Amino acid sequence: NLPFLKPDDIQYFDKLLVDVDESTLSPEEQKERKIMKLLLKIKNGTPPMRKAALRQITDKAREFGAGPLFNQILPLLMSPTLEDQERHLLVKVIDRILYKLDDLVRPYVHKILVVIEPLLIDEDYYARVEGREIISNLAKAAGLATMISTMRPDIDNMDEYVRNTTARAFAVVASALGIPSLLPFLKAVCKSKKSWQARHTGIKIVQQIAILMGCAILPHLRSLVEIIEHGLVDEQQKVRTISALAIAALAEAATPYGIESFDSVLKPLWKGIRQHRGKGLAAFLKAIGYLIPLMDAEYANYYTREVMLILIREFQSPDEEMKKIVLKVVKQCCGTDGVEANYIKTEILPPFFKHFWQHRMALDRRNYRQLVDTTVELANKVGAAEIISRIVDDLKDEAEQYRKMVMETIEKIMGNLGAADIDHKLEEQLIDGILYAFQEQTTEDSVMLNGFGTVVNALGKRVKPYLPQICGTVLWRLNNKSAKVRQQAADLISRTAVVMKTCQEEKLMGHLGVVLYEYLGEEYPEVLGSILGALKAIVNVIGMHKMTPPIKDLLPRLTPILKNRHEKVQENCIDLVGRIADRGAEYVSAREWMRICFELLELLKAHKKAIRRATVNTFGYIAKAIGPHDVLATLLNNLKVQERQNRVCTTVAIAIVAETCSPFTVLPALMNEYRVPELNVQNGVLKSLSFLFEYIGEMGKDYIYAVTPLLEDALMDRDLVHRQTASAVVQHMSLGVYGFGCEDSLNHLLNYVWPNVFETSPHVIQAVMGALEGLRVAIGPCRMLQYCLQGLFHPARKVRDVYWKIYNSIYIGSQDALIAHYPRIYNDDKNTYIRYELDYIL
Amino acid sequence: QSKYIGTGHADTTKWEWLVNQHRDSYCSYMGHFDLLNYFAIAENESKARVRFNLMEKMLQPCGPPA
Amino acid sequence: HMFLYNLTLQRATGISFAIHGNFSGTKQQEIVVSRGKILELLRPDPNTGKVHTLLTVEVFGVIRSLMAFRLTGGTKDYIVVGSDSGRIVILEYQPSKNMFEKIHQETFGKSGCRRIVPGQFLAVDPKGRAVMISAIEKQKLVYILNRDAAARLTISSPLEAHKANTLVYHVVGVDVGFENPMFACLEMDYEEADNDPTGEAAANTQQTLTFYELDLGLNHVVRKYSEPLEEHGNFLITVPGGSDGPSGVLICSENYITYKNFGDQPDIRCPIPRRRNDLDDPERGMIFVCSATHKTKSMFFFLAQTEQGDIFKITLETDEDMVTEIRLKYFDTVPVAAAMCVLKTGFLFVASEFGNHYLYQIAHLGDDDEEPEFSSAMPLEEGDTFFFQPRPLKNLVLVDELDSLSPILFCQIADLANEDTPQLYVACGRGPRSSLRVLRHGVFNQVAFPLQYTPRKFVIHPESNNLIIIETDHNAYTEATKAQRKQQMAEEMVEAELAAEMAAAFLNENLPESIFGAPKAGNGQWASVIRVMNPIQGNTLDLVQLEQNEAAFSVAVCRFSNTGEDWYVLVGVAKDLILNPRSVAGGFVYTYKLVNNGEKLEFLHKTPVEEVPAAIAPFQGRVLIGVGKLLRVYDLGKKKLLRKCENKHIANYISGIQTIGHRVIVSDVQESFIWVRYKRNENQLIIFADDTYPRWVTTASLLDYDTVAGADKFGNICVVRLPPNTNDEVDSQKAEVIMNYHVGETVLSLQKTTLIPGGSESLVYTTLSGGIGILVPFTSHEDHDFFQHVEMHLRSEHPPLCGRDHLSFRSYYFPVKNVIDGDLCEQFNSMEPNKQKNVSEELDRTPPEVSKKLEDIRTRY
Amino acid sequence: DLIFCRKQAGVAIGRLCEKCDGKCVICDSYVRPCTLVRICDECNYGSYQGRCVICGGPGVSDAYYCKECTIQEKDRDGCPKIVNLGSSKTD
Ligand SMILES: CC[C@H](O)[C@@H](C)[C@H]1O[C@@H]1C[C@@](C)(O)/C=C/C=C(\C)[C@H]1OC(=O)C[C@H](O)CC[C@@](C)(O)[C@@H](OC(C)=O)/C=C/[C@@H]1C
Ligand SMILES: [Zn+2]
Ligand SMILES: [Zn+2]
Ligand SMILES: [Zn+2]
Repeated sequence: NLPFLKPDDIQYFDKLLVDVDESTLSPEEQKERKIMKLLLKIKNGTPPMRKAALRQITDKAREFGAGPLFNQILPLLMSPTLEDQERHLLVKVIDRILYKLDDLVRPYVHKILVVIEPLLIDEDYYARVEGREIISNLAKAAGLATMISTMRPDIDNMDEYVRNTTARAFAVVASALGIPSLLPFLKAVCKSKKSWQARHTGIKIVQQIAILMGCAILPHLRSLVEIIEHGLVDEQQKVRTISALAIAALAEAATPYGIESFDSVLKPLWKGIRQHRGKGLAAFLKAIGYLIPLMDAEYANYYTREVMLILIREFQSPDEEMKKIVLKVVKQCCGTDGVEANYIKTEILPPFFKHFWQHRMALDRRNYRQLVDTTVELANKVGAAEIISRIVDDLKDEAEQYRKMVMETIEKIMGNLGAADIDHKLEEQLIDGILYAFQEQTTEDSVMLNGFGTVVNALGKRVKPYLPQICGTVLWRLNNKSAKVRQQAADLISRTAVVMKTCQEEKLMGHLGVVLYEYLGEEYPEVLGSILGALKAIVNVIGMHKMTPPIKDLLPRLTPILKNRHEKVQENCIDLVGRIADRGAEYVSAREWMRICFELLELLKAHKKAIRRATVNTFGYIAKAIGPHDVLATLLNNLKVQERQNRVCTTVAIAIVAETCSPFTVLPALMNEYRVPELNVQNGVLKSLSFLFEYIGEMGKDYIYAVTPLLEDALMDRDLVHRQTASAVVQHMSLGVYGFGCEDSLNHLLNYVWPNVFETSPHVIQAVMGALEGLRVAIGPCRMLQYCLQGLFHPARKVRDVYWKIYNSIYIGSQDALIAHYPRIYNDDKNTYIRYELDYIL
Repeated sequence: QSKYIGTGHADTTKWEWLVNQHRDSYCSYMGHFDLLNYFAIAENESKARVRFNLMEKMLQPCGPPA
Repeated sequence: HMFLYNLTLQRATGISFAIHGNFSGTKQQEIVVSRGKILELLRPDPNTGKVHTLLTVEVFGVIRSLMAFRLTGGTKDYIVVGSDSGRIVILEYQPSKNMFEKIHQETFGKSGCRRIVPGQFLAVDPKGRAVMISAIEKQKLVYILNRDAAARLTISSPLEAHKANTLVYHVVGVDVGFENPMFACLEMDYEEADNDPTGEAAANTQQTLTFYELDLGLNHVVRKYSEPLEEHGNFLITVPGGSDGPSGVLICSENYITYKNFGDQPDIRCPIPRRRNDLDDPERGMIFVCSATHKTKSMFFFLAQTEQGDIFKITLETDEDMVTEIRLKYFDTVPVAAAMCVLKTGFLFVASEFGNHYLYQIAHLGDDDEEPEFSSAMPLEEGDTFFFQPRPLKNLVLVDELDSLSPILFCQIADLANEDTPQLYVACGRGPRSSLRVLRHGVFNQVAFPLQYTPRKFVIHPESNNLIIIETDHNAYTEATKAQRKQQMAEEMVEAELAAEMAAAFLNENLPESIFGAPKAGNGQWASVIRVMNPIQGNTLDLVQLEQNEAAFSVAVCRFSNTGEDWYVLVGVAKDLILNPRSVAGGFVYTYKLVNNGEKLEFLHKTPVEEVPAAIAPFQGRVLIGVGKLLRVYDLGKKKLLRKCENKHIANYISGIQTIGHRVIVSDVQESFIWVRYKRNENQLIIFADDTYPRWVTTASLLDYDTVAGADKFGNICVVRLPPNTNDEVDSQKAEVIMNYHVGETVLSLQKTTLIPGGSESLVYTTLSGGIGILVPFTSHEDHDFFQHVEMHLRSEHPPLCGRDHLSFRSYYFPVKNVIDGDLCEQFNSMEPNKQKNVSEELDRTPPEVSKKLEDIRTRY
Repeated sequence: DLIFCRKQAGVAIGRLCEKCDGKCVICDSYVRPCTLVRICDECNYGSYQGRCVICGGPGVSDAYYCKECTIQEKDRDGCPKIVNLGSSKTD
C-alpha cells in the first residue's frame, strides 16, 4: 500500500499519486519512480516496511546509479520541513548506499558536499554528527584523491567562512581515512608560499583534527606539530594566531601525555609572549596554558616562572576575552605539580584578588562561573583559609551579586576542605558575613541557603556560641510575608538539625519544633512541606520522649495532612509519620493508626516513586507497631468488597503485614478466606498469595507446606484463571526460596503444575511456562530435563511441540549444566553417541 | 528460538540433538579446567594435544547423518 | 539437618594462564596467573631470583582467557578477563592497596561455559585500541578502548562479528601498526559437513585463516580476507609489525610451522625438527603446546615448546617488507608448560601444565651456538624432517622452583609418624613427575618422594604403616619394553660402519624421563607398577613391574578369615584397555602374600575375570570386587579367587565400593550411588536403594549408617541420606539429597577426620587443581544465621571479581543446599572500610567483632 | 503489535519516566530492582536519548530489571526497548 503523505511531502513524491500504472509508458525513468517509491516507503512507514525498502534500495544501489539516487535524496535532506528522525533515516540510507557504490559517487562528490557542508556547523549536535558521518562515508567511498581534488580549490578562497567549512571537512576526511593519509598534503599546504590563506586553513585543519579526534591523535602528535610549528613565527599575524590555537587544541586533546613531542614550540611561544600583544598574545597564552600541565615538575616551575610576569601583567587588560584566557591559564598553572603554593600566594594571589575580584565580574555569567571555579581550584593547592580570608569581609557588600558570588565560592571551598584550616578571626567574620548576607537578600535563591548550611556543618561543634543569633534570625524570618523566606528558614533548620544536636541546644530546638507545629496550618504547599521536613529533622535529633509538642499531640495533627494533594507535602508528611511510627509508636492509640492506615492505602497508588516508597515504609512501621490482627481483618474485608482498581492496594498491604509480622500471622486467615464457595474471592486470595510470596522472598521458605494444599486444589480447579494465578504463585514461590532447601515441597508442587502444559489459552500457558522456569531455577535443570525426556520424542506431534518448547526454555536457561544431566544414549550401527570421555576412571 | 543453536522443534532428529549435545560437551570440556585436566591425566597426553583432538572431533562428533 | 561451612586451607597450585607486564606501573615486571577460579599476582625478584606471591583473589568463576594490554603513551598494563559469566572485565592492580580494582565490566550474554556465548577466546590490538572476545562457535564481539580527559580507560558498545556454523580454534590481534585494527582467526565451517550424509564434506572441509578488519572510520567489523590451509593448525602467534617488524602471523600446526601475511606475501612453511632416535610412536605427529615472544628495540625472537618438552627459538629473516625464511634452533628442555613468559633482566618463567613450576635465568640465548640451526631454506623431499638430539640444559639455569600439588589423584589423612597429629599423604603429580607428598601444618609444609608413573590409589598396612601404591599410565612403555625397544632400534639402525659406536653411545644414553619426558607410544599400551613405600623415609621397600598391556586400577590390603592372620594384597588390572572408543579384553586380580612385616610382595595367584576390576574392598574375612557392572564377594582359594556371591543389576560400571556393617555403597560411573544389602544367612546381594539424580561420582565417604557424601566429575560435592529406618528387604527405596555444593574444582578425595587433635571433626577434600578444602558443621543455629547473613551481604556488596553471580556459581549444576561459602565470607577483611562499617552495623556489631568471628571459626577447624 | 528491540545492548543506560519509575521492563514488577538496564545504540540515538524505555515518555530516572529476571538471567536477552511495529518514527 501507499503510506501517508504530509503536506510538505506532496512536492517530493507527487508523481506517485498518478495512476498510470503501466511500466511500458515509463521512458526508462521507472528508476526515478522506483527511487521515489522506495524513499517514500523509507521515510514514512512502519519499521517492517521501511526495513524492507532499505534492503531493497541497498541491494539495487549500483543498478540505479549515484546520479538519480542522490538527485532525489539531496532535495529531501535540505528541506526545512524535515524532522530529525527523518533526517537520521536519510543519513542511514545515504551511508548504506554509499558503502554499496564505491567509486560511482566520485563525479557527484562536489554536488553532494555543497549540499551537506552546512550540517557541520548546524546548531543541532546530532545534525553535526550526521554531517560528519556523511562526509566520512563519502571519503571512504570516493577515494582520498577525489576528496582532495574536490576540496582543494577552496583552501585559498577570499571568504573565511568557506575556508572554515572546508577545513573542518578536511578534518573529517582525515578522521575517516587516517591522519597519515593527509599528512603529506597537510605538510605541503602548511608551507604553501603562494597564498597565506592556504597555510592558515591548513593549520586550522590540524586544529579541527585535534578538536574532533581527541586523544586518538597521540601517535601522530609529533608529526602534526612538526608540520605546523613554522607557522608560529610566520610574518602574517592571523596564521601565527591560528597556529597557536592549533597547538592549544593539540595539547588539550593529548592531555596528559605527549609533552616531549612539544619540545620545539616551547621557545617560540616563550619569545612570542614577549614579542606579541592583542589577540595573538591571547592565542600564545592559551597554547602555553594548555601546554603547561603536561610538563615535568622542574620544567613546569621554570616555564611558569618565565611566563608569570607577562600573564599577571595581562591580568588588567581591557579585552574581557583576554581576561578569560589568562584566568584559564592561571587555573591551569596552579593545578599542576611543580608550581608550589608558596610561590602562588607570594606572586599570583595579590594581583589576582586585586584585578579579578571586582564587582564588574559579578554581572557576566561566564566570567562569574570561571572566576568561581578558578578560585575554588586554587584553594585546593594554596589553602582554604588562605583564600577565604581575602574575600570574607566582602560578604557584607550591598551589591547582592558580588556577595552571592563570594558566598558560592566560600561554600564550595569549605565543602571541599572542611574547616580545620580556619582560625578564630576568620570564623567570626564568616559568621557575621553569612548572617548579613542571609538577612539582607532581595531574592530567596539557594546560594545563601547552601552556603549557610555547608559552613555551619563544616564548623560542627565550633558553632555553639553563634547558635542563639542564628536561631533568632531564623525565628524572625519564619514570621515573614514572603512564603519563599519561611521556606528557606525551614530548609536551613532541616539542614542544620544534626549540628545543632551535637552542640546540645535541645531547649532551643524544642522551641523551633513548637513554632513549626503552630505553623503546620500553612496554606502554601511547598513551604508547608519544608516546615514538615524541618519538624522531621527536629524530631530526629531530639528523642520521641522529650519532643515538644509531644507525639500524643503532634501525630493527630499530621493525620489530616495526608489528604493534601501536593506531592512534596505528601512525601514529607508520610516520612514524618513514619519516623514517629518507627520510634514514638507507644504514644498514640491503635485507632489513630487505623485511620492513618485508611488514608495510606490510597497513597500506595501515587505516581511519584518516592511517595509510594515512603508509604510502604510507614505502613510497615505502623503494622509492626500495632497488632497485625485488626489491620489484617479490615484488609481481608476490603479484599472482599473492593473492585480490581483498589484491590492491588489491599494485596500490597497484606504482603507488607505478612513481611513485618511474620506470614504465619497472615497466611491462616488468608487461606481460610479461600473456603468460601464464591470464586472471585478465591481468585483475590490467590492473587494476594502470589504477590505475598514474590514480596517476602526468602521469608516464604517456612510456608510452602502451609500453602501447598490450597495450591493442590487450585491447580486442578477446572477454572482457567485459578490455574493461571496458582501457577504464578508457585513461580514466585520457587524464585523466592531459591537456594534455601525447599526442593521437596516445590518438586511436589511441580506434579500439580505439570498437567497444565497442555492448555491453549495464551495467558494461562505463559503462566505455566513461567512456573516451570522458576521451578527449574529452584529445583535444578536436571529434574526438568528428567521430566522432558519422557516426551521429547513421541508419536503425538502436539506433545512433541509442548515438550520441545519446555526443553528449549530449560536449554537456553541452563545449557552448560545439562552437560552433566543428558542420559546415556547408546551407539548403533550408523553412529556413535557415547561420550566416552566421561566414562574415564582414574 | 531460531537464533540460538541447540534448540529443537517437533521435527528434530535424534542425530541433530545428539551432535548438538556432543558439541556442547566438547566446548564445556574446553572451558572447565579440571575436567580437561582429568581427561589429560586419563589419556597420557598434553592439554594442548587433547584440546586439538577435541577441536578435531567437533566436526563430525557422532558421524554422518542419514 | 546438617549445615556446612566451606573453607580453603591450601588454594589451588595448578596454573592455567600466565601473563607478564608492568601491572605495578613501575620498572618492576609482574606476572598475573589464573589458577582455576583464583587470580594471583606474583613479583619475581631479579636480585635473589625467587618468585613471591603478592596477591591472591578468589573470583568465583571459571577463567577461560587472560590477556594484558596497554594504551598509547601509558605506563601501566591492564588485565582483561573472559570468564563463564556473560561479561568481559577489565581490571587494574593498585599497589597502594594491593587489590584488583575493577575498571570495567560489560555484559553481553548468559552465564556458563557455553558454546555460542563469548568468553573462551581473547585477542587485543597490539596498540590497545580494541579487544575481541570470542566464543568457540559463531559469535564474536569487538570493544573499542580509549581514554578521556582524566586519562581514565573507557570502553565502547560491542560490535558484532558473527558467522554461523563456524568454529574457532584461536584468535589473535595482528600488529598492523596504527592502521585499522585486525584480528586473525583460525576457523572451520561445518555447514556442508552436516548436510552431507556420505562424509565427503567432512573429510574435504579444511581449516581457514580469516582476518576480521575493524574499520574505525565507518566503525564496524568486516570479514575481509580468508584463505584455506593445507595443514590443520592449533594456534597462532602475532609477529611484530608496523615500524619494528613485518606484520603477519605464525600458524603452528601438526609437524609444521607456517608464516602467512595478507597481500602478496608467499606462505613460508617449515617442518618441526623431530628428536634423534625418538622412542615415541613413529606414526604419532607433533605440535606446539605454548609460545612466548620477547621484543627488543633491535631484534625479536619467539620460543615454542613441543609436546616432548623441547623449547626451540624461532627467528624471521627480513628482506624489507617481505620475510625470506623461518629459522629455528633447539634451545632447551623443560617440563611441558601451559604458559611461558620471557621477562627482562634475563628470566624465563615456566608454568607447567602439571606438577611444580619453575623460573630460570637466561645465561646464553644460543646465538654463539655450535649446534646446528635450521631454516625453511634448507631443501628436502619425501617429507623427511630435520633432526636434533636433546641435551641437558645450559642456556638456562634453575633459579627457583614452586611447589604445585596439582594434580592430586589420591589422599589419605593419618598420623603415621607418631607426631600425635595427623599428616596428609597425597599421591599427585603426573607421569615421571608424579610424587607422593607428605603435608604437615602449624599453609602446609610438604616433602616429596618421586614416583615412576601416575599414581591411582594407595592403601595403608595397619601393622606396618607402609603404603601400597599403584602407578599406571596410558600409552607408555614398561622398563623391559623400553629396554627391548632400545635394543631393536640399535640393531635396526646399524643396517645401512661407525654405526656400532653410535649405537653404543645411544644405548649408554639414558636421559631422565623426569626432565625429557617419558618415551610414550601406542594407542592401548599401559605401563603399570606396584610399589611399597615407607611413609617417613622416601625409600621404596619393594616394587613389582607388570606386563606391557596390564594396567592397575584398584588396590587393597586385608586379611582373610579363610587363612590365618597373615596379610594379603589384591590388585585389579585391566588388559588391553582402549579409552576411545572403549573396548577391553578382560581383567586380572593379582594376589600377593605381603611377607616380612609389610616389606616384600610374595606372589600367589592371578585370577582372570570378565572386565576390569575397578574396586577392591575388604569385607569381614572376604573381599568385595567390582568387575564392570558386576559386584562380587570373593574368598581366597589356594589356586585362584573363587566367587561366593554376585549381583548383576548395577546400572553401568562400578567405580568404588565402601561398606558399613553389612551395607554396601556402590558408586556408578554415571548413576550416582546404589545401596546393596548382603544377607549373610541366605548369601545373596540385594539392591535396595539408589538415587533420583545421576552423578559422575569420583570419590565418596561414609558419614554414618544412613548418610553418604560424594564428589562429582564436574567439581560438585553432595551429601545424600536414606529415609529413617529403611528396611533392606524392601526395594524401590530412594535417597534424598540433603546437601549440594559446587567447589569449582574437581574433587578426587573426601575424608571425614579431625586435623587438629581433640578439635572439631570436619570433612576434608582435595581437588584436581591441587587444592585442599574443608567443610565444617555448625555448632549452633545462632552462628548459622550469622554466617548466612554474612554470605548474603558479601554477595550483594562484594560481588565476584569477574562478573559471575556467586549464588548462581555455587549452584552450577544443582541449586546450592546447606553450605555457606567461607571463602566469600573471609573477603570481608578486604572491603572498603565504609562498606565494612555498613554491613557490620547491619549485623549489629563492629567490624573487629566480625573479623574475630571469622578467625575463630577458622582456628576451630 | 509491540515487541522488544532485542538488538545487542551497549553502554547506554535505559531510562524511565515518572509513571513507570519503579517498574521492570520485562515483567512489569515493582519488587526489588536489581541490575541496571542497558539499551542498544540505535534506541538511544537522536531525540530518543533519555526517553522512557517502556512507554516512551520523558525519562526521569534509570531503568532496572527486577531481581526475579536477574535470577533467571532475563537481563541477558538484549535491548529491552519496546518498539511499536504499527507506528512510523513521526507519529
Ligand atoms: C500487585 C503488583 C503490581 O505490580 C502493583 C504493585 C502495581 O499496580 C500497582 C501500581 C502502583 C503505581 O500502585 C505501584 C505501586 C508500587 C509499589 C507500592 C512498590 O513500591 C515501589 O514501586 C517503590 C520503590 O520502587 C520500591 C520500594 C520497596 C523497596 O519498599 C519495595 O519493596 C520490595 C521488597 O521490593 C516495595 C514495592 C512496592 C510493591
Ligand atoms: Zn522483571
Ligand atoms: Zn534497542
Ligand atoms: Zn514510561
